[PDB]
Amino acid sequence: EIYKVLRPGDPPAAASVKALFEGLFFIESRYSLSDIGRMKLNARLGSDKVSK
DNA sequence: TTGTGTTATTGGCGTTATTAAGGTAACTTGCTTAT
Repeated sequence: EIYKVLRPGDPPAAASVKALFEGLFFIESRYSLSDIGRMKLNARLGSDKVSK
């Protein structure tokens, strides 16, 4: 369903969207917070139990 | 004023440098481009 939103009128596949999503937020060379987003989120939530 | 000397051009010629056309047979198979 997400893959429809991102690419409308694009017939989905089996082993394609599995790359799309996990590359949308979960690729170290595609998305980052660079020591600041991490700290400003941790302190905002307290959860040191996530690696800063 | 009429003779003998240029000339300026102007279609023909060739010459060739430049442009266009075509052909290889080891196997090769679906981005998305990012306030």
